[PDB]
Amino acid sequence: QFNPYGDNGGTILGIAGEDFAVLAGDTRNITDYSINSRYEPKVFDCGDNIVMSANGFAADGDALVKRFKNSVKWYHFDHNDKKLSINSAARNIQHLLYGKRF
Amino acid sequence: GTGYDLSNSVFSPDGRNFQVEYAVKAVENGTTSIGIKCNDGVVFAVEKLITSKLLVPQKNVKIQVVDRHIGCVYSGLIPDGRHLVNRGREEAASFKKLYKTPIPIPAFADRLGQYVQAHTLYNSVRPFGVSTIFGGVDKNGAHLYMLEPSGSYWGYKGAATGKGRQSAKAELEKLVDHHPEGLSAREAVKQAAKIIYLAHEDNKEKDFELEISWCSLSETNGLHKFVKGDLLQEAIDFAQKEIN
Amino acid sequence: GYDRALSIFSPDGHIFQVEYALEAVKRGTCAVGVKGKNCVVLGCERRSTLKLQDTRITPSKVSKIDSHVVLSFSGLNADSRILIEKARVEAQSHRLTLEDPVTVEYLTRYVAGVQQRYTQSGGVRPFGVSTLIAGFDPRDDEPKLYQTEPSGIYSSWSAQTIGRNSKTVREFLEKNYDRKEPPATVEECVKLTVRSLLEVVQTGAKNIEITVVKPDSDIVALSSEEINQYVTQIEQEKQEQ
Amino acid sequence: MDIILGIRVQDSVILASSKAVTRGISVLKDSDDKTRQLSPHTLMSFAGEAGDTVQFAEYIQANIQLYSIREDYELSPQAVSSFVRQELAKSIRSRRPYQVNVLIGGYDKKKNKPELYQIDYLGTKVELPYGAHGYSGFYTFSLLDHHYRPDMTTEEGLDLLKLCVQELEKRMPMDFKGVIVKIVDKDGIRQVDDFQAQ
Amino acid sequence: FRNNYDGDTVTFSPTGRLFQVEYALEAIKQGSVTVGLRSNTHAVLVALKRNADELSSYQKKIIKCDEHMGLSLAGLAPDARVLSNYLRQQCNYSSLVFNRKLAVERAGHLLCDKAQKNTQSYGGRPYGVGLLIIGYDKSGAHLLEFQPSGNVTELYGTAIGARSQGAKTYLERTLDTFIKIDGNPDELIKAGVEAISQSLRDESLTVDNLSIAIVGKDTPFTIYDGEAVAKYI
Amino acid sequence: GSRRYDSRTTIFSPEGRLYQVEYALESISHAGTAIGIMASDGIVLAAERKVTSTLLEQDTSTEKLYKLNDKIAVAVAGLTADAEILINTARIHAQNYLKTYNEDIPVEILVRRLSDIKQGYTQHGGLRPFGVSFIYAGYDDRYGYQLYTSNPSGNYTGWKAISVGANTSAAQTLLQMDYKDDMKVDDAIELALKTLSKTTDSSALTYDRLEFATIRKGANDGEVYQKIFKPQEIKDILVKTGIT
Amino acid sequence: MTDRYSFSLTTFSPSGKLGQIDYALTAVKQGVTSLGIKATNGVVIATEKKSSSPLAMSETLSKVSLLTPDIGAVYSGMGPDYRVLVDKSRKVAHTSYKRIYGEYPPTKLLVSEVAKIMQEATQSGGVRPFGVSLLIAGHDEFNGFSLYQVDPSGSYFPWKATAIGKGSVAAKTFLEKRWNDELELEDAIHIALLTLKESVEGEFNGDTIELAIIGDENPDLLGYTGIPTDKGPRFRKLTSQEINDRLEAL
Amino acid sequence: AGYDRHITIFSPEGRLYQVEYAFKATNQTNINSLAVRGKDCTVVISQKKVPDKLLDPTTVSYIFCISRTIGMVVNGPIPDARNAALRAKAEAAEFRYKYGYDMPCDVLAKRMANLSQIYTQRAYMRPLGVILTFVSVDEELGPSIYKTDPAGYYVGYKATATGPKQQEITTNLENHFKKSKIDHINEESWEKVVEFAITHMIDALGTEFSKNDLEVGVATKDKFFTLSAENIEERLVAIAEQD
Amino acid sequence: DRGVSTFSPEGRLFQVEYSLEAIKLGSTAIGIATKEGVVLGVEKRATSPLLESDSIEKIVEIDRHIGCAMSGLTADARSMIEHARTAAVTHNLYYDEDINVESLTQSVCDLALRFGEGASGEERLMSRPFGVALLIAGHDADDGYQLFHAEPSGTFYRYNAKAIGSGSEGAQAELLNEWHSSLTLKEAELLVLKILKQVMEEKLDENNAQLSCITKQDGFKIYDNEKTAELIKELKEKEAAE
Repeated sequence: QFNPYGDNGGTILGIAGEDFAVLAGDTRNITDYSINSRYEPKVFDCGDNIVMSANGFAADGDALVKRFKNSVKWYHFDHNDKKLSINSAARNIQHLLYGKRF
Repeated sequence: GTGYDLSNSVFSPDGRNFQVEYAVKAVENGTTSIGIKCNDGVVFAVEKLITSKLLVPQKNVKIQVVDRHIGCVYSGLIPDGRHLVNRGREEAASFKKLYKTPIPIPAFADRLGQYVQAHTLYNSVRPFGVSTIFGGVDKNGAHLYMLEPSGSYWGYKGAATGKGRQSAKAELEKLVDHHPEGLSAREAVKQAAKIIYLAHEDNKEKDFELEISWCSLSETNGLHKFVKGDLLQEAIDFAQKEIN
Repeated sequence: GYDRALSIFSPDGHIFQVEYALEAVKRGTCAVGVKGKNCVVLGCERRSTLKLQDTRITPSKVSKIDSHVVLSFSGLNADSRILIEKARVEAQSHRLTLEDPVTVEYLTRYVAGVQQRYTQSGGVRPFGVSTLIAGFDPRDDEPKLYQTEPSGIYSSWSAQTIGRNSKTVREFLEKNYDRKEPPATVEECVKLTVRSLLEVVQTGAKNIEITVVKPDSDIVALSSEEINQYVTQIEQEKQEQ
Repeated sequence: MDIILGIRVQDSVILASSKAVTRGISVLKDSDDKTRQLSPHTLMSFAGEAGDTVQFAEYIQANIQLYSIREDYELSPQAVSSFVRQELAKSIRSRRPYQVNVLIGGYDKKKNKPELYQIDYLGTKVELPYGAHGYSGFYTFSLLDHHYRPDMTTEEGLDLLKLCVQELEKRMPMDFKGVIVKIVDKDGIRQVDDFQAQ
Repeated sequence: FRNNYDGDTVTFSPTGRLFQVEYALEAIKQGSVTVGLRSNTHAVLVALKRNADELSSYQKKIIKCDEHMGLSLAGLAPDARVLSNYLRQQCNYSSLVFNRKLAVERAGHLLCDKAQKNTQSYGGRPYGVGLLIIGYDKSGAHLLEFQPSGNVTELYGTAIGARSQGAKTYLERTLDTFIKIDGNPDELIKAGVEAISQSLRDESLTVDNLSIAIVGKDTPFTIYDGEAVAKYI
Repeated sequence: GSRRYDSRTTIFSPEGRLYQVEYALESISHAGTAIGIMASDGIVLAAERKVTSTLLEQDTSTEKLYKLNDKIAVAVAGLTADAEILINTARIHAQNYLKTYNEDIPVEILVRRLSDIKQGYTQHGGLRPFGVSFIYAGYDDRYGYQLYTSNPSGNYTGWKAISVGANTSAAQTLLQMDYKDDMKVDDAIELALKTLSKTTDSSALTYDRLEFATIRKGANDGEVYQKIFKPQEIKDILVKTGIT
Repeated sequence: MTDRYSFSLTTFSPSGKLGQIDYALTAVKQGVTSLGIKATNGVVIATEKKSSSPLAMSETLSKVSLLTPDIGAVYSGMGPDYRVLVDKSRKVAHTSYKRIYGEYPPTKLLVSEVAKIMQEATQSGGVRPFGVSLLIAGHDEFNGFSLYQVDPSGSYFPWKATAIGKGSVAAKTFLEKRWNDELELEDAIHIALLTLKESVEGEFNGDTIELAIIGDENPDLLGYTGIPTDKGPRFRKLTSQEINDRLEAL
Repeated sequence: AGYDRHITIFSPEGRLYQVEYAFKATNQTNINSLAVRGKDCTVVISQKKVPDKLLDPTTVSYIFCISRTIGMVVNGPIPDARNAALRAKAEAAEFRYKYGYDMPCDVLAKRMANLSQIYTQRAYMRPLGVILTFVSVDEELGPSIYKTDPAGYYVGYKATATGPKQQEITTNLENHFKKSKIDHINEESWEKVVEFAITHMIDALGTEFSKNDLEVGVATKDKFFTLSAENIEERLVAIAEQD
Repeated sequence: DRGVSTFSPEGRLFQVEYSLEAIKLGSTAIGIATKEGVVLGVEKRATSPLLESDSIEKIVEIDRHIGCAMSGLTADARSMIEHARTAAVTHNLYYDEDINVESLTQSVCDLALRFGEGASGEERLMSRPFGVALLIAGHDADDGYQLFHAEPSGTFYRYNAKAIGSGSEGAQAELLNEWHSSLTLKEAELLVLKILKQVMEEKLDENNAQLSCITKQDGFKIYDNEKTAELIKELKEKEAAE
């Protein structure tokens, strides 16, 4: 039968400093025992000083990041270019994710 | 009594649909446009009034393509024209999807015909404020058509509509008489540029811009294409020369 | 399918269908409500265009929405049924989800909302009805009396009246009701109510019904005699002068 | 399952319902009242699926109260049970059926007679002298088939139930934490607060 | 006459006119003036913000639709919000689905068609606002004029609103000049402010009264208001 | 558009009255008169057949008295066809109730439901109201014998004696004059006939122009019995009461 | 598009009249006469085949239609309205009755269904009433023979005999004179022909008159044999020849 | 009140003006047509008028091939005529699919007549300003002619004519049949039936025809087709060698 | 008749203009914004001495940081308030923050033109425009204290001070002269009370008039009668002082 999910591997890491923060991730993308790419960015700058990575099933990670970036875009459109604070982005991501709870 | 002209699908005591007739007025009040059927294709030309120097030249294109082998030009309310072409495009895409082959001109004409006639069946809609000239090449030749706001259409040897339709028609009739054998795509392009120029006298007040397009089995391979650069100027001159 | 805008603005800024809805209320039998210190009384008049009715079964004017709240009205009878049913349903729904019966203001705010909605929805005319809603909030002893009208507007009153000749009877109440000392008794409250109705009912022992509402779902309607007795004592207060 | 019992004597219907509410390995509550009053003279007990149970009871209660207010009248026990049966019968063929069994005990003020109705989640209704839902019936039907009498007084009915509860507390595998007993008669519904040792 | 044929947008007059559309166009004329002009590297929008009282604000007239597109409105503000929102979505769709920035010419066609639908059907009403669209795409700087009739035109410059005719003649004159203001934004803006002031009469463009927007070669569509426009008054 | 042809059947007049309801009532006032009289041991329903002919089949006819239940019946005054639409839905509502509670439907619940349906055509939908007025005669174990009346507005009331249709004013005055709380079915039967007899717009009151029905609780049984009199039966009761 | 006519086109006027229904009746009045007579052992319905041109084949146009094997209908007024009504009647007899009880509906109930359809065209949104009056004759086991009239309002009434259309007033008067409760089917057919003659201007023969009856079962018109309980339809249209034979005895 | 003339509701006289005005539109094309039945064929003749010189004569027609067996000639404005033709085709194709056999000429006619009756009763639909004449050689009925109008009326004919000068053609045909005493052209070939048709079209209209003034459609067992200018010229020649 | 969304020959929507006329007949409402908060005051205008004036709610809370005052067909305002409350609460659920005052206002105004009998643009099911205008006041981090005027036309203007209702033309004139960038909350209060007193037919007291304010510190609060009574007394005194 058809399985809508796949596993693209990869590992990501985020550490927060007193006045800085880092989000890292290897650039390897895999499927089973083969390498799809040795360099396929997985950590993105989404604007408003926010970096994000959705790791696991890459198609889902890309759709999410893409949807969030667009979210930031509209946040500006609907709230007089206000900056989206990290805490607000987090809650926003929660709704994006829970929107596909099933 | 009266008031038979206030609602779209109403028959007047003499069997007419006055709203369609008023739609025609909007068409006659529009820019002039024509179509000329040649021995293996069709040519489309239209007058583009230069409202002011501010209009970026060559940018506000009026002739529209449907699928890849059909050209459409119209006179009247431009937005209504676009609306009709969008429908034609959906209509052509649907035909190709089911039958594989791109839609035949006659078949396409009726698709636009039925849609336009449909807008004269209810008072919840307004008739189309444009007469449309369109055509192209298909499995068996070239075909030229003109569709009125009533949904009426026929195949033509030559056709014109808009402010200077009479001048144009007069010119087209001459061509028809002096060329029983058939004009050529190359010739038709020039002849079209001339007629647009002649027919521009009924609006000689405002300056204009010429626009031509054609679809010829030999000159364009059966694909609709716009006339640009050298071939365009060469036609513009041929007109400017016979306008004196 | 039908969605014609029936209630719309006119040049002067009026919505005639709502305005004419009020005219249907003015034409309805009179209804009055006065709140005592420990109760609220609702009185209604009984038309006499045709008399030969079966009082047992003929639908009464005061309606219980829940065991602690009642609703009376003036206007189209058929319309009032619709509002009463929706009120009764909302009352049960509220008990079901909030696990507590509705307050009188809540129930009023709901009826009013339904009325307002029918003033700006397509395909429907406003309710030709005005209501008086009274009762006691759960576990409360402070009396409640509210009034709603076709537009959807509502508010509470120490005493109010609606319907034909409500102008007359309101005058009576405005110069007979003291907020300083509200009818401290069920009796003197019912009396002030009957007096107000007599100003317009023109001798009608069978043309005046009354319902007394006390705290904790204590609601009862007076019989002809009980009422007729009040009328009697009233006509004497006059003659004894 | 939970224990839901009912017995109709001479002038009343008595309902006994276990107090335990257990989930998995834990008895979460031991004072649960598995009953809802539908009208001053009609009581309904219920057992079944975790959430469906109360949602159904309260939904029925809401409807009966609505009818009472609208009609300023109290539906007869037979009328209410037919309404409940239809609801269940609709439910059994719906997307997600109500998995609830009920006992409806009511005192018909017009006939001046107590009535006990047993209805399962399929909408199967029957009127009985005594009834039970769940495994309980397996020990109580024959017990009552032996000790029950038509003309019994309310007091005799309570002693009869006590005999039932004792049998259940002896042979049933689960600890249902006793029962709450309610009497439905011409004067309404009252709860026997003293059954923990009657 | 007219009175019998201007009841709704689904009725043609005996001469082939659509009065409801024409009345909508009238809302534009009653609107505050706004101007647009472009060179080969930039496109600028200059708009006069109108205020109710001296205690009220000067209603914004410029809406950003995407990093490369934006517009100015004249007439019913709400209708501009609707149309610009539709434009924001079309720009968005183009990027998300095709990873392509929407061509200003296409944006114009889309708007034309959206407005056209409210002029042939019963129950609806034409939009009552005019729009000037500027943008930089894969073919340079662009300026479009949108009319509620559904007519959209590409120009080097233009103006709409009350007394717009002044600024328009000025641009039709200054043409050969500003069309060459390439690589110099400040000049294009100044040339715009000069065109707009050609429609003044009431007062003079102040700081919280003037609104400017620009987009170009290496300039994402950005809006300047207040202190930001001071250096142009 | 369509708006042009919409009568707006559900709007208020400046006086707060509903046009269509008022006009429907006016229609009803020209309908054959129907009378209802409630006694201690039963109820009587009588109606005058508006318009008749020698060839009209009276044995197979019924235009005014309909059975809704075994305990409820109605007398009609207005459009027969409209009445039939309502009567049928009333019959269904009665059976739904019976299936739900396993008890016959209380008279008022059924009357209220029907009145509510009518009320709707008054507030939404844009349709004309039903041109009908009903007199309901029924029995239930909560109120015993009951008599109700409903009209186009959806309003309903209870009565001891009532009339609908033509000359109700005259009919009511006569009824309010001879009715007495302790009447008996037979007394009522006679009162009903006398009243119709004095209000008829016809020469005489013959049996072929009447429909009669009674709802009694036959002493020799204990249940309620409805009896829609047959032609002959009416002819009889007509002579007995002294109208021959 | 989309029918936006969701309001009634028939409404009450200040006088209480329902205009559209009144007008529909006026259309019925201009229609060709048609009548129906009930005998003790049958019913006959007839009308004139008013051919609109000698080039037209009057047989390809039936004003008398079979609804069920024991029920027939004829009319006066707008022919097209009748045609669609017949289609709908034939179908409602199946959907609302035969497919449920496995037997055709009794005359009164099918008439009731038709009447309902007509009443709805009197109240539903966006329509006008049907411009016709029908005469439906039929037979069913528990009711025997019957004749009904259905008007544009949806109202219907049982008749011993009657006429509708053009000269209905005169025709009815003539029927009241000749009708009695002992008429045999042939007698009614005869009286029917006499009545129809007064309404016909030109030719009066089996080719200009359309007449059918509801009488005994016609096993010969069943189409098969082998089932005792199935004896055939009671509805039978008379042939041109059968009509002429009776005209000579006029 | 005065709107009982804009939509299809009754007038105080029980008339439907919109239907009457629709009938008026059927003559807007000033063309006449007629149909006759042969021994085993059916012929429809219609004047063909092409005034504009800029028109492609081959695309001007009022005869349509609805199905392999049914032909339809229309009297009325072309747009409504094409609306009617498309519907009839769809209806004929669907019938064959659902019922397994070719839709009969009379059934298609009844179907289109019913559709027309509806525009006559529902207010939002206008009647079509056309009269449709259907022809074929039905497998059960033989040569057939069924015509439908804006009233929803339809009937079968022995022969029929339609248009401004319908009456003249009608009486001409009527006289011929009063004479022949039979209800059809007793000819074995359709060519001769077509000749009879055109001959009487000339007598009745008092006009001569060239090969481009007519339009002919013929129906035979299992097929309906239209003639070419040349097939007609050959017909015109034949009739000329008789007069 | 004529569509509910028809343009006049002057380019105006009949229904919206007529809507504005109804708002003119409404009770007066005044709002004043200061760097110390925004004050909202309204004329109760009871129609009979038997009406319990405190049951007149013309000033309502949208959220802790946003308040609202209405004028015109007040029953029409309920769905607007409900929409606003829901928008404010919803925004906080989606973003873990407060909705900006302008954003809240813009949302309320999006409902405005959603009326008609089938306008080709979405599904505007509402037979007529609202017959009430609103004064929306609040505070947010980015733009501080704000006052907006939302009309049935869908347009909303920001004001330093604004008056709507029967006495608006008069009261607006007053506000023009009295308002200045450095008013204190107290001054604004007395100023609202004063102007209401001038336009009101009735003699202003703590029972036929009501005040309220929104401060960043304590949010939206409706002054109880006792508190306003003192402010009234304090006004009478300062007026009589010269």
